[PDB]
Amino acid sequence: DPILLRPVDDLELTVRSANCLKAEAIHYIGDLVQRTEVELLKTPNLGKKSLTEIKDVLASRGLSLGMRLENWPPA
DNA sequence: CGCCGCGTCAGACTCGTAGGATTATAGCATACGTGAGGTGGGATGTCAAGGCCTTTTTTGCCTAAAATGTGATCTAGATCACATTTTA
Repeated sequence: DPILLRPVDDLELTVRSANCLKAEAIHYIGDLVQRTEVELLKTPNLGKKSLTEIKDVLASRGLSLGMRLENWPPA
């Protein structure tokens, strides 16, 4: 999709969550959605609420978590 | 009074078309200011690490306390080929 290929700062993320993302080598939103929730919760600084509001904003702009890709990355 | 001469003053309306100018003019010296150039220097703006507080993420922990396991003893369901037997 045209929205697979965006950096996450178009979502206007937060500093703690941003540190969580850059800390975990998660580059593309296609790389985001291929990651699973429990693969996030165990990670540093990602407990209750990061998952809450990131779930909110992805509920806003029409996508969800944990989805599955194929032919990734086209780069 | 009544010419005559001279002078003043208007001459329809909307569109289109082209580019366009020219002569010759003394010369050098003095001395002064202003434009374009340097130039250190306050001062502002940036970028990378640290101390105040609350919130957040782990994470102790606290005791109610319901749940998860132990296994031998049963139980009330469940079958199948033969013998009719009923109903549309």
